[PDB]
Amino acid sequence: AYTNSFTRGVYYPDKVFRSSVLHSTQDLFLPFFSNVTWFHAIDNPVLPFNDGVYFASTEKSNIIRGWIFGTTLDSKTQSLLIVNNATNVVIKVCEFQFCNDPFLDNCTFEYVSFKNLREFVFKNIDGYFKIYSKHTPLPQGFSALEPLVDLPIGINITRFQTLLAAAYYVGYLQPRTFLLKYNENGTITDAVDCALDPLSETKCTLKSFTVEKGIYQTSNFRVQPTESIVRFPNITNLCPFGEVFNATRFASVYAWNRKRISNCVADYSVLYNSASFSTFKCYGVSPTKLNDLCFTNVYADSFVIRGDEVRQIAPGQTGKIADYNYKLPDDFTGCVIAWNSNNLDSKVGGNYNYRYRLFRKSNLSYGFQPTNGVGYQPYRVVVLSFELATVCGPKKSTNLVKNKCVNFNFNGLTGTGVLTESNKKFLPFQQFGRDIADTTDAVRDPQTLEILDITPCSFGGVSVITPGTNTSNQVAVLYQGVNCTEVSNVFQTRAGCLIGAEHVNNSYECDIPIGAGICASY
Amino acid sequence: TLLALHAAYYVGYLQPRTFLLKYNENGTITD
Amino acid sequence: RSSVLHSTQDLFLPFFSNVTWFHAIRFDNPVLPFNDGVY
Amino acid sequence: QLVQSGAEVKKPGESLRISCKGSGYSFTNYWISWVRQMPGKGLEWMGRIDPSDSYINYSPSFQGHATISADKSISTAYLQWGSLKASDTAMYYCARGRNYLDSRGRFDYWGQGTLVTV
Amino acid sequence: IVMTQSPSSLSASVGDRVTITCQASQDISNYLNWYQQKSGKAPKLLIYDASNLETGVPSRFSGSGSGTDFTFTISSLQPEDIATYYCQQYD
Amino acid sequence: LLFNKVTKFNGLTVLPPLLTDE
Ligand SMILES: *[C@@H]1O[C@H](CO)[C@@H](O)[C@H](O)[C@H]1NC(C)=O
Ligand SMILES: *[C@@H]1O[C@H](CO)[C@@H](O)[C@H](O)[C@H]1NC(C)=O
Ligand SMILES: *[C@@H]1O[C@H](CO)[C@@H](O)[C@H](O)[C@H]1NC(C)=O
Ligand SMILES: *[C@@H]1O[C@H](CO)[C@@H](O)[C@H](O)[C@H]1NC(C)=O
Ligand SMILES: *[C@@H]1O[C@H](CO)[C@@H](O)[C@H](O)[C@H]1NC(C)=O
Repeated sequence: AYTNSFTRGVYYPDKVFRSSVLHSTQDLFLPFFSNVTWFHAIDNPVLPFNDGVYFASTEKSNIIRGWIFGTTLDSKTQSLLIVNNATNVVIKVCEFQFCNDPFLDNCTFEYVSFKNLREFVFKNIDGYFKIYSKHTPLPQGFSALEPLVDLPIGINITRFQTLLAAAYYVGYLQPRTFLLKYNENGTITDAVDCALDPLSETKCTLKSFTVEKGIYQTSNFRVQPTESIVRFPNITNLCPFGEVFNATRFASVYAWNRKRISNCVADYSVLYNSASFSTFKCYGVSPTKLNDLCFTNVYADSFVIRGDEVRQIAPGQTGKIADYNYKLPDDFTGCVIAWNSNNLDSKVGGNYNYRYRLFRKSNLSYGFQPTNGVGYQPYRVVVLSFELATVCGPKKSTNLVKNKCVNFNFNGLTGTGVLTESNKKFLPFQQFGRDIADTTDAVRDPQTLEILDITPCSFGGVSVITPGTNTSNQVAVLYQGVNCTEVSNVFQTRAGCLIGAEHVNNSYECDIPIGAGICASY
Repeated sequence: TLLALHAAYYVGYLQPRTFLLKYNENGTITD
Repeated sequence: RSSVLHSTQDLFLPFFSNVTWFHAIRFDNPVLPFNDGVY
Repeated sequence: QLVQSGAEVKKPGESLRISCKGSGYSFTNYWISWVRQMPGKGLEWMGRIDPSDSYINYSPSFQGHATISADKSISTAYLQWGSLKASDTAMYYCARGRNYLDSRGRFDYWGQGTLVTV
Repeated sequence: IVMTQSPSSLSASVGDRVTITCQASQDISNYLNWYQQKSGKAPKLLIYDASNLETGVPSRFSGSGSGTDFTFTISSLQPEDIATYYCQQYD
Repeated sequence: LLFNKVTKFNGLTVLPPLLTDE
C-alpha cells in the first residue's frame, strides 16, 4: 500500500549551529508529499537504497531487530548487521554468513553506541554513513531528525532489507534544494520543499516562508531540442565509377592509367563491404573514419597484372619485378585493390597483345591452360591514393522536419531551433541569411532549393503568481514570451502562457502585475 | 590576358580597403 | 543579407582609382603583374 | 590437400575446437593466413600470424573480438575466442603462404572442407 | 560429403508459412549458407555475414538455427521468390 | 507619426511592459 509522507524526512544537514535563520541547503532529501510505500511483514523482499531511505515505524513491542544491506550477502559485498536490543543502538558493519533466510531469534568492523514513531533516516555522502533518528510518540506534524550517530565506513551501498524476528516503510531521497527554519534553540521547527509547487520554488528564491502577494521570477522557461536534422545535397552527382570498372578494354601493364576524382560523391562503404575484389589492403588510413572523414587529391591508378605480383607492390618489398616496374613510396597513403578477371579478360587461344620490357637502365606469351595456377591468371588492380577537399562521401543525410525545436545541421554548420516556411527569395549563389546582428536568420537546405527561416526556441522567464501564504496556497504560473501551446486553465497573452488562473471578461484595478496587459488577483 | 589571333578593356589592382556595402531586399548590392 | 549596410574589409579596387586602360586593336605579349588581384 | 573437419551433429551450448593440419611439409615453416567468409558476399581479411617471430599484421577493421593464440607444445595452430555470442556466425579460411626461401607472396592452395555451424 | 534438405515435399495455401531445414555431420565453429537458385541458373545470395546486416536488404528475409539445423521461414510467398532454396557445399 | 518616426533572441529577453502601447 502507498501513503503520503507529508512533511517527513527533514533532518539537520550539518552539526553547525544556527539560530533563527532561514537557511537554504541543497541537500538530498525525501521530497515533500512523496510516494512512500507502506510494507507489511505478513514477507520481507529486498528494498531499494538510492540516496538513503526515510524509514519509519509505529510499534509498541520493538519487533524490528535487523538490517541487512549490500548486494550479494554471500560474504562478498560489505553488508551490515544493525540490531537494537532495547538497551543500545549497536551497529555491526561486519560480514556474517547468511543462508537463504538469515537466522532470526570473519568480521571486518564491529561497533557499539502503537504509541511511538521510529524514523530512521539514512544517508551516504563522502563515505560518511549517517544514521539519524527521531522518536516522537503519519500525522500532519513536523519533527526534525537529529544525527543520532555517524559512521565513517566509506563503502558503497545501494540496497537494503529490513528484517525482524509488521509496518516497515521505505523512502527515496533526491538532490532537492531545501529551505530550513531554525528556532532560537537551534532546532528545525519548519521546512519548505523546493520543487513541490510554484509556491515552493517561490519560497526557495525568497528564502522565506511567509511569501507576500506578488509575482516572482522563480526560474526561466526553456525548450530543449527534440531531435537532430543533418542534411547534405543529393547523391545524384555520383562519381562515374560504373563505366570505369565495366570498361571493355584495359591498358597495358606499362601504361597504367591515372585518373583524378573530384566534384562528385562516392559510397565507398559498399565498395569495402562486398569483396568480389580479391585483395583490399589499406595503408595510412582508418576504415573507421572513412565514412566520417574525406580526403583531398584522390587519385585512381588502374592496371592489370598477374596474381603473384599483387604483394610485391607494397612498402618494404624487394625484388626484380617490384624494383624494375613500379616503386611505392615509403609514406604511401591509400588502398590497394586487386580482383580476378579470368572470366572476362581471358581467352583459350591466348592474347599476344601484352608485351613487357626486358632491359631498363635506371629506375624512375602467357600460357593459358586449365591447370595453370591462380598467380598466372590475369588480375585487375585499382589503387586509390589519398593525400592529407571538393570530393567527400555522403556521410550522414537525415530528412527535414519543421515547426519543432530540432538540431539542424546544414552542410556542416551547427545550430538548434525551429524552422519556418518563408517567402523571401535569394540569389542562386547565396545560402545563408542574417539580420543586422550577424546571426543566422534563414537558410536554403542543401537538397532542394526552398527557403526556410531559423527562429530561436521558445524560451523565456517563468514567474509564479501567488497571494500571501497566509491567504492561499494554490498559485498561478506565468510564462514569459512563450506562447501557451508549448506549456489548470491555460491562457494566452502577449506576455505568454499563464497556466493556473482563469480569464475574466470584467476588469478591476489590479494588484499583481502579469505583463503585456493582464493582471492576476485572488 | 590573351585574345583571338588572326575593344576598350580595363585593368585594375586590388588592395585591402575597408568597404561599406548596401544590399537590397533581394540580397544583391545596389550601392 | 537583406536591406543592411554591411561593412566588410578585403581586397577591392578602390573607388575612382587610376585604372590602366589597354588597347586591343607591346601587344604581342601584353603581360602585367598580378599583385593582389585585378579588376 | 589440407585436412579440416566437416559439418555438425550436436546440441547447442557446447564448446568445441577446430584444426587445420597439413601433410608432406613442416606446418610451422609455412605462412598460414586466416580469411573470413560467410553467406552473402565476398571475403574479409583480418591478418596472419608467423609463429617464428610472433609478427601479427592486424586488419584495422578488427576490433579485438577474436583472440589469436598458438600452441608451441604440439606445433599446431589453433583459433580460440575469448567471449562467444550468438552473433559469431563466421567461417575461417586456412591456406599455405609464401615459402621461406621465396620473398614473393602467393596463394596457390585453398582449403578442402569446413562447412560450419553453431 | 552428403547434403539433405527437409521436408521433401509440403502442401499449403497461398501466403502460408514455409519452413525448410538443412542438416550436417561433425564438429565445427559457426557459419552456413542459403542460396536462391532457379531450375538451371546461377544461385542468388541476399543477406550477408549473419552477424552484420546489409543496407537495402528487406527485413522480411531472416535466418536462424543453432547446433545442427537451420530454419528459413517464408512469411509470404512472392512472385519474385519462386525458386528452390539451396544450402550449398563449398570451402 | 511619433510611433512611425521612432525606428535577436540570444539570452536577452525583451519582456514587454505590462502597460502595453495601447
Ligand atoms: C541482541 O544482539 C545480538 C548481537 O548482535 C543479536 O545477535 C541478537 O539477535 C539481539 N537480540 C537478542 C534478543 O539477543
Ligand atoms: C534531389 O533529389 C530528389 C530526388 O532524389 C529530387 O526530387 C530533388 O528535386 C533533387 N534536388 C534538386 C534537383 O535540387
Ligand atoms: C503559438 O503557436 C501557434 C501555433 O504555431 C501560433 O498560431 C501562435 O501565434 C503562437 N503564439 C503567439 C503568441 O504568436
Ligand atoms: C527582386 O527580384 C524579383 C524577381 O522576381 C523582382 O520582381 C523584384 O522587383 C526584385 N526587387 C524587390 C522585390 O525589391
Ligand atoms: C593616372 O596616372 C597618370 C600617370 O601614370 C597621370 O598622368 C594621371 O594624371 C593619373 N590620373 C589622374 C586622374 O590623376
